[PDB]
Amino acid sequence: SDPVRQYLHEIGQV
Amino acid sequence: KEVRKVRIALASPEKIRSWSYGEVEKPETINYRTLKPERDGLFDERIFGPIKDYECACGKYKRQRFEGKVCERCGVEVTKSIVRRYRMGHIELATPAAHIWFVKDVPSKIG
Amino acid sequence: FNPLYVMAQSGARGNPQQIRQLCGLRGLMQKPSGETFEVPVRSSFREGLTVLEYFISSHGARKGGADTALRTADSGYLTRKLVDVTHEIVVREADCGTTNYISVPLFQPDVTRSLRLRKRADIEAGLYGRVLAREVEVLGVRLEEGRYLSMDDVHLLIKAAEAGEIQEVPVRSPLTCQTRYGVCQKCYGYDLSMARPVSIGEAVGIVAAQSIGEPGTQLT
Amino acid sequence: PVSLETPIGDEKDSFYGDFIPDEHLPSPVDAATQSLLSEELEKALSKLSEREAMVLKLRKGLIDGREHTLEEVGAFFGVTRERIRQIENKALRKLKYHESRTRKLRDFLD
Amino acid sequence: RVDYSGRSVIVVGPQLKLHQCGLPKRMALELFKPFLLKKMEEKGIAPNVKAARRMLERQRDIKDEVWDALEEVIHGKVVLLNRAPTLHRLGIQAFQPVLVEGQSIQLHPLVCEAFNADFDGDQMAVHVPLSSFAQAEARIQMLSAHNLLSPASGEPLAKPSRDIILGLYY
Amino acid sequence: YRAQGVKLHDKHIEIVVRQMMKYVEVTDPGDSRLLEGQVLEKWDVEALNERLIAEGKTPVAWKPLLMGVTKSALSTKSWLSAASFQNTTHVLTEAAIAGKKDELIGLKENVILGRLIPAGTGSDFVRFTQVVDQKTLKAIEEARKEA
Amino acid sequence: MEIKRFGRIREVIPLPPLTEIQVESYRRALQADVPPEKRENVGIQAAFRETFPIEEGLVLDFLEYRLGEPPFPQDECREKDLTYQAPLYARLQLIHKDTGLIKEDEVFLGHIPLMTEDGSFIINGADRVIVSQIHRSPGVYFTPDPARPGRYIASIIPLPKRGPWIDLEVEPNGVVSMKVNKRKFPLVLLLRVLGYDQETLARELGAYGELVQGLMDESVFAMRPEEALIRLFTLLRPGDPPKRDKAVAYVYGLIADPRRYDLGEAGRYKAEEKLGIRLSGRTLARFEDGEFKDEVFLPTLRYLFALTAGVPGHEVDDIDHLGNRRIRTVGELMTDQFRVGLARLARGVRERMLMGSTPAKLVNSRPLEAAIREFFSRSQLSQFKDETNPLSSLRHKRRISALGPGGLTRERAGFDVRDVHRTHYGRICPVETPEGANIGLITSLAAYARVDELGFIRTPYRRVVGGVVTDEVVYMTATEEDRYTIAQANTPLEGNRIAAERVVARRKGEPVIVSPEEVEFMDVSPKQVFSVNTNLIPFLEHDDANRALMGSNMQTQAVPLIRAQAPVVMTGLEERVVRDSLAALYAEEDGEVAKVDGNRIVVRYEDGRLVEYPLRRFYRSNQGTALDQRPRVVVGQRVRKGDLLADGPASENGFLALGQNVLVAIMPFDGYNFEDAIVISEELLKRDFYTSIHIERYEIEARDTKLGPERITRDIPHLSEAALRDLDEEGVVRIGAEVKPGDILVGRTSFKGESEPTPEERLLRSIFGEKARDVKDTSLRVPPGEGGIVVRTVRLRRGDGVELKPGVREVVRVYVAQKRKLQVGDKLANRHGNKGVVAKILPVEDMPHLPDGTPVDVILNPLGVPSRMNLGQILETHLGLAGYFLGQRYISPIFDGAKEPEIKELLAQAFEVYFGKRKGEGFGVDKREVEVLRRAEKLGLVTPGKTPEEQLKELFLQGKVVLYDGRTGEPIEGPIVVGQMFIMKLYHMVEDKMHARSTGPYSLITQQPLGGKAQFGGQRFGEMEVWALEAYGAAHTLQEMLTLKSDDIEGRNAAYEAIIKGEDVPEPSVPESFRVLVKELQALALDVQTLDEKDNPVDIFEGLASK
Amino acid sequence: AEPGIDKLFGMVDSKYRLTVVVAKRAQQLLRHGFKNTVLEPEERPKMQTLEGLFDDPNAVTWAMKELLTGRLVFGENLVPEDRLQKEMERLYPVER
DNA sequence: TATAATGGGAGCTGTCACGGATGC
DNA sequence: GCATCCGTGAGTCCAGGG
Ligand SMILES: [Mg+2]
Ligand SMILES: [Mg+2]
Ligand SMILES: [Mg+2]
Ligand SMILES: [Zn+2]
Ligand SMILES: [Zn+2]
Repeated sequence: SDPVRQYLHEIGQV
Repeated sequence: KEVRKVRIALASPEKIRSWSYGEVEKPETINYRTLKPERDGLFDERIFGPIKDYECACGKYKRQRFEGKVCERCGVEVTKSIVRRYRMGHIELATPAAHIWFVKDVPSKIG
Repeated sequence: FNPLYVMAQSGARGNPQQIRQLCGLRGLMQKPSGETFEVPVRSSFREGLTVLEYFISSHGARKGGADTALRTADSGYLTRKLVDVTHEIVVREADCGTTNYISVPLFQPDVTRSLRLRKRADIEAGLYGRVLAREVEVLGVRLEEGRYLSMDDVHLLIKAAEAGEIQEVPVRSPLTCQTRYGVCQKCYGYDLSMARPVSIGEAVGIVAAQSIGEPGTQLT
Repeated sequence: PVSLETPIGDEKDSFYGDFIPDEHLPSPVDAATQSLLSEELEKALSKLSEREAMVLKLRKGLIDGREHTLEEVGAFFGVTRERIRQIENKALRKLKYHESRTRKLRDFLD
Repeated sequence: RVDYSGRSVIVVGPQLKLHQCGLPKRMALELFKPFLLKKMEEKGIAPNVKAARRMLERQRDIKDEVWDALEEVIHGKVVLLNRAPTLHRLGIQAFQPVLVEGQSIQLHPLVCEAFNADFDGDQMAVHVPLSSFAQAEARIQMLSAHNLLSPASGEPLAKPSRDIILGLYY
Repeated sequence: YRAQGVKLHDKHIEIVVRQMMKYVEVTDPGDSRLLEGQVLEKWDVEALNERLIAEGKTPVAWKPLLMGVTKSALSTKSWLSAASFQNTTHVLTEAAIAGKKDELIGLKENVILGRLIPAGTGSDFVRFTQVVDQKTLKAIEEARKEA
Repeated sequence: MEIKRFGRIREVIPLPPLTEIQVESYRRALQADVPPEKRENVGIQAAFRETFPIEEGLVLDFLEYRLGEPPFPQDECREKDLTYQAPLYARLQLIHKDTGLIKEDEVFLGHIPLMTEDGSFIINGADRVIVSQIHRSPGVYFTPDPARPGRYIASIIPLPKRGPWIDLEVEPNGVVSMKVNKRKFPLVLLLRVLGYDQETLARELGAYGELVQGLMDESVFAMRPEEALIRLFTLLRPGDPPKRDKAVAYVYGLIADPRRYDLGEAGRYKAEEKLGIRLSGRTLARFEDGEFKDEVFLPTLRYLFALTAGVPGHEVDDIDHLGNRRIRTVGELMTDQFRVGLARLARGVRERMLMGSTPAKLVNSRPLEAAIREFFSRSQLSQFKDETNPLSSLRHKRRISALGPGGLTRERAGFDVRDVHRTHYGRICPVETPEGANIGLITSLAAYARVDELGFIRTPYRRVVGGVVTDEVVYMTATEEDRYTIAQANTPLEGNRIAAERVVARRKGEPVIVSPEEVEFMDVSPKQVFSVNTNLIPFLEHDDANRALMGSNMQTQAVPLIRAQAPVVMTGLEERVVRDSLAALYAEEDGEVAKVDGNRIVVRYEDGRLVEYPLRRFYRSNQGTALDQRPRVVVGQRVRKGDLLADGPASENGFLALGQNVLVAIMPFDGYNFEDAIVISEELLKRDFYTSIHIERYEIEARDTKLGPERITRDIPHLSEAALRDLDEEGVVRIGAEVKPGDILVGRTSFKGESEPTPEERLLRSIFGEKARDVKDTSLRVPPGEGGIVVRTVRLRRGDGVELKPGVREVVRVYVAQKRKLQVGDKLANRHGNKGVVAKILPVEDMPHLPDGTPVDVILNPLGVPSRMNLGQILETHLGLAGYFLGQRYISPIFDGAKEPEIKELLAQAFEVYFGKRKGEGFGVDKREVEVLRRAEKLGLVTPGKTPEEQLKELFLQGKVVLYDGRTGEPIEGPIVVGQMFIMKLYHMVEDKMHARSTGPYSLITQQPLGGKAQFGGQRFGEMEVWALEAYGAAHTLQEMLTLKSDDIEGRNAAYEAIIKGEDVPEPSVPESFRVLVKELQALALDVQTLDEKDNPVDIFEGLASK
Repeated sequence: AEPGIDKLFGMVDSKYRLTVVVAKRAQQLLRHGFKNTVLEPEERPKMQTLEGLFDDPNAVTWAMKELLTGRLVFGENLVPEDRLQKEMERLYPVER
């Protein structure tokens, strides 16, 4: 829904 | 002839490219000093047509005797300026993108 | 020959409730909930209201103003919708050739005790200008198939109904017309503007939508 | 730049763009004035001979859009550049004489 | 939005005939301008179209025989009057304009009910049908005096009311 | 309307109500390409059923439908008319997928194109009429009679 | 002349300061007079205290602020299109926590607009009013669930944009949900986070039966506050990492952070009164000693369960009661935008605190300045001030809107918010509201009403102790009013004792008959029920409310006249309106007049000081009506404090003068007053009645171009000497010139755009041998239908204390005045809602006239009265007839005024004056008078057998007279009502509205005619106009409207040419806007193809778009 | 009302046909400068200027008054359009 | 061009009928 | 299938705009 929430999640993966 | 019907259909990528007179490659509009259109951007006479009737961008051709001539120095067809209302351009996407009408208008036609 | 009386009686201005408020009494008034308040204003406008009578009057005047305001937009919206369903309907030919029709009744059930004659205006709005779909013989008068009912023909049919000779009148109607994309001249009947058969080419759907929408602001 | 779709006022009634006139396309008045001009010039030109009317038209660009040089109009009519200059000048002399006589082109000059 | 069109405050005209309206001179000059330019050339009032146009441009340049020329321009022609909201077709009706001094449109009493117009400040728009065809449609089909019965009910719609009834009753 | 003293002729309401009953729903496709539950125009399913009866085939069983005025306007055949009304993107989406041809039958479609409307003086029933004076007509008749 | 006044109610108190709702609210917000250390934590001070300190290390803290003097006074701000404002400074100090270093400075924050004396603002030259907003008060509410009949919703509501709306509900499964930001979760969880145990919840709630059981969840009580808190942060922020300090921060910012949640003082007080608790601050919970502590939630749940069960003392709330709706005044509205600007400023501060190596360096004021400017220019409560007349301005400052930021959206507002609630009494006028779709959403403060410190509207009542009415008056909210039995102000008093056995009163709005013993309070005056405008309608008690509303509203639109008069029948409020609106100058103290001028008055006061008062003369209002003050004293005159020194606009000797008193006949007249049209006499023009002065402003700029500079000059190419006759040396029209449509006001030349002349132009130049000039005429000309006398020029050129926006070298403004005589199509009205357009101006010899030869002034139709039911205008006329012959005026207060018998006495006296004059001058009764008496006898209006004189007198006491038709000399066949009436000329003048176009400018994209008289626009032929043409079958007329007359480019050109040649118009082609539609669909990836009957494409673009 | 409007409506099967006939006739009179009129000199519609009485310039007024004489013929497919145009140019030459 | 620096802020409130989409 | 819970687009005309 929120593209920066999504991107912060993807980044918290690594 | 005479108009009797009006059809509406999906336009294919190839149909869209056939409409286009040029790809718009730069997000520029007009030059901040000359107030003339920047090359390969959203107002380019090279793509969308001349701003003045029967006159290329640089000035080498300025009469209706040349008609359909594409000037060699600037690249601008010599026709009526009215064509800046009619000539499409296009943006070639690096990756395909969905047309939201076919996504969000429920139920989704793609879905 | 009193001014208020002559204006009301002649139809020039004024109705009996407005006159009554002038010379009789203002009357009962509603609360903001819409329920009527127990005590009425007993003075007329000539005598003059009190502060409290005037304040309580406010609630109903404001409800009616807000009514009027909201209803002019609702009416216009309705008219737009009606124009959009009907705009293509046009008188496209003289006669579609249908044998179908409708029957307009002259009587309606009461207390369900019996049948009684419908009101005159209701019969006129159902029959005036219509084309007879079948021969009718009443009071020794032949009303032939294919005839446009004039207003005198309507009154004749009402008399026949009072004398017992007829209960329903078969009539060509847009409901039963078989013209594609429109209506025919027989099935539509008379151009009420002109008291004569409708001309082929009349934009009869637009006229219907406007006829229905234009009094919308009067519906309370 | 400011947006053409900037709201003017409280409602969504109107936008700044609504008030911007097209200055580019000729008005119906301007188009008709240009047309009456072309027709009056052709009328006044028909009072000259075919050659002086034609020389004026080639030299002013009223034919193919461009004004030819004296050498080109001369080579076209088979005649010296001086000769074509002299027949242009007598064509103008005739136009001016008629125009002073009838005052039929004055109002187009602004 | 549309050319050859105007609006103004409306005022009752009792002396009008049913097929007439009162149209202010200055509005009529602007609404009919090309016709007037032509007709002025057709007389000596200006050599040509463009002289005539410059003449009408300034108000203190406007002569007198121009009003006479205008009167010949509108002869037998009709304008369309419109009062919004246009709820049924009789919100638009055709009228032969009579030129008046003043800046108000003069409206005939018997068409007020159909326009739902009265004179507590209403305004109306006016429009010029241009071609022979539009003008013929307006004079045959849309003339006030050819539209007397309601298309909704068949009953008279142009009909006595208020003072007219009051005097006849009296 | 009667309650308010408004006299309104029934046939206007009947015109509208006829448009509300325009559509039907298929109950059995018969020998047709149609589907069960498909909604289409009563006119069209009747034309198809007579084409199938003339062809000796089984006709399509269908039930009548009632639509409100809004839905009936949106369901109309002409995509220019429906898209000018409401739900523009939905209308245009389905018309584009189907490749719809608007035949310019009604009034809205022709108004949008700036065409002469098929009503009144634009009706095909009257617009081809000719006028000629007695003298000119007689002269044309002499011209004909020579050849 | 003599003023006789009626009525027996003596008002204990005068009206309060009628603009205090503006003035006091803004003074409270700015605290400009208060020494900094004494300020309260309210207004912009409170904004500062919420923003600062700014932490994270570095800290930037607030000490105090200061407001300096305005750089320009008010008139200069109007003249130069400036904002009247004061510089804002703040003293700030930067502390580094570890170093201990402290840097302190006074930083400049921009400017704050100042309120003028009358309560308005000057934003970029134009006067503006911030209109107060009405909204639901913050607090705790309980309302019926519209779905489940026995269940109730609880609603916790903070100040707007100061927290979320929280709802509690009892779910059909019995668990009590909480909804915030549209998230239905079980409340038990939050209760646990607060620190509540099942023991405390059992002992505190079990009384209400099984309800408490839907609250008991063991999986919740089995978790400590930390685990519940993390659980809530997860089900509130899906995907956000459930970090502990992040969950604390979020819930604290949601429920406990005063800088983010605020019930306001009003929401605090009402939540406390409703729930019967005490609040520490203004938030739902606190963070104390590392844990959350409840304030509101458990009391709210307690109440909700008690209401659901049925236990007494628990009731649902009426959300439209004026104890639950409050007023946000200008001070609060502005403070909120100030708080937003300060929040953005603080974000910039924290940003520069990260990136950097001083308070000034850290502070960028721009966001703050942007927010204030945004409030004062583009807000819906920031309104162009209406100053048509001075009452207009006063009324504008007292308006109340339910719209605006944080309010209602029209087209959605239901019937409830628009209703007049019982509690509006004495608070909000019940008649004065708009007639369009905004009806009931914009309102006016009642004359005696006051907005209290919390924002609730209070009205005054007198105390009654054992039947005695005291002079103690008490201002109450509607909640307090509901406690008492309150008597009506017309209750008969003998001295101070209620002299009646039965008393009309109200209990909670309900009318009730009551003994004197039971009376606790009594209204101050009928005046307190109505707005100021409604309080100016005499005989209001005889006017149906619907037309009273119109008379109210139209007083706002009255034009100030050059010979304005106060009404002959007044209500007694006219002087106070002139006073409170600053529509006049008054003496400051006792004194003597030393100098008197058209321009100024010098007064010598008792102190010996010599005070000079400049008079504003022919100034331009926001609406172009004329603001000028005229002296009403003379040299040597002795003045006491408060005496009138000068009349402003619509002021006659200090009385509100909104129109003229004219002699009126009520009768039909030949169709010319049909359907509310009005007939008037040419006499009115002859004596400049209804003449008004209007001033228009025109403006022109000369700027630098890339093509060379625009110049304001007299040397304009191709113009005659006649065209330049009245242009000054520099090319500006001279003061006093008469300018008509077409005439130049400011000459200007612009360099031409680079163009190769068309060959026709080359040839025409050669024929006349004239070099085309290099500049063209771009002058400012008087537009169509305008003109007048030039009365001022202003000339601001760069290089001169003058600096303009970049690239403009000079601005010129020309002021033009017109005297506007009444004309056909102008709108007249009276205070009872009778309104009409002038349809006919008759010469005097055509006017109906009295036997003594006096013609009447205006003829109003009787058909306008019966269905309108506004009989006040008839009584006014009757009393006007009396006043006409007695040379007197009257004050008839509303609901306390002249009654028919007293009017009849006055008409008997006036008759003696009107008729005994004749009987003395040597004349008897006329034959025509005898014919009219014969008819009157048959109408029942006169007693048969009495003499001519006695019957004429009976008619006169009915307010009727014999009247002669000026065209015939024959009498009107019945006697006619004649009298003086107060009639205003409204600001709807046909001079401003008439407009026509043949051709003109077209729009850029659509190529359709522009809209608007100033753009020389065309009329909209909309969807419904099209339907009308379709229904007539007028196919070609319609096709013209859609093509040749709008956006068919070749069609419009060719039709113009054909007409000017006398040919017929050509056949239309495609409108341009359909081409635009096709291209806009092609951009949507749709291929829209015009086919022919063989299904082959047809190109509507004539090849110009195909490669 | 237009003079004779009730008879004009009597002549046609559809009111819109009268408007088509009237408009086409008006265009024909304008095209040929009124030389093709079926009116006799005393039947010509007149307009009162200040100078005196002259021909009414309005071709729709003319066309209606001509229709009312029975001297016009109207209907569909009377003559091919180009033959009609060319014969009217022959009988009544257009101004140049 | 090199000390080291590693997951964001904003919300926001008095409508309504209706077609399609999710839980029972 | 049968209800509920959602999104979404809609709301007379003109005028001027600060
Ligand atoms: Mg009105
Ligand atoms: Mg209003
Ligand atoms: Mg408004
Ligand atoms: Zn080039
Ligand atoms: Zn049929």
